[PDB]
Amino acid sequence: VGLTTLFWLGAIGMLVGTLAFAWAGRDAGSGERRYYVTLVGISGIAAVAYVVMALGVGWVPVAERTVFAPRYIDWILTTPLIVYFLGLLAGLDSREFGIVITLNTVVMLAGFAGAMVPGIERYALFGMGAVAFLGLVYYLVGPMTESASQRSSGIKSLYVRLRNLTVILWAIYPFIWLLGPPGVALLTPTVDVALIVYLDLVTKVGFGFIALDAAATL
Ligand SMILES: *C\C=C(C)/C=C/C=C(C)/C=C/C1=C(C)CCCC1(C)C
Ligand SMILES: [Cl-]
Repeated sequence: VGLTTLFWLGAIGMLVGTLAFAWAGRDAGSGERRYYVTLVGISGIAAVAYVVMALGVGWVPVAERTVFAPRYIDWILTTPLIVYFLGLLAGLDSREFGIVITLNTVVMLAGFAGAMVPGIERYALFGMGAVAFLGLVYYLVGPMTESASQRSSGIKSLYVRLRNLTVILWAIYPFIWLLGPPGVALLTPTVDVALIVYLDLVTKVGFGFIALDAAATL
């Protein structure tokens, strides 16, 4: 198994998700459509990013390592969509959406910049993102959860189900970044990539399938 192969698997998984979310969003009421559209964009962007990486593009040499730029472009665009999805589910008002979306962006921009910096100062960027991520988790389990408590029993359950999925799995990315090439480079690129592809598919497509499951029921 090689990087190219892992990237293709990522692209295929994202493509299957995209097609299923677009298809499932065939009917979609005049207000429940925004959810499906977010799911299609999320997995859609990731698919492209992966095909691009698969086609060997965006492999940027930094110091003595490689940085998959497409991966970060993907995250910078898709993570805010996920937050937006949870915000819609939790029923947030513009103000709260703003705070969570900016914290998210700080996390992603910081991780991207840190990866691109060859020197040791890069850990200072990683720290920024990590700190911003804590604030994000705070809003997900506190203020956003409280807000979701105002929605019906089932919507509240879906929100909690997706919230846990997101919080637990997102908390793992930083550890892989730190042990992978960007950090101490303990884990090899292939191992780093294999792990991240699994994580990307679950936090994106699995996340979408759990949502579809809930929708069907209700
Ligand atoms: C494609 C889907 C997802 C959910 C991608 C998520 C990426 C992260 C949660 C990345 C997080 C980072 C953190 C929390 C700390 C600083 C360094 C990272 C950018 C790797
Ligand atoms: Cl990388």
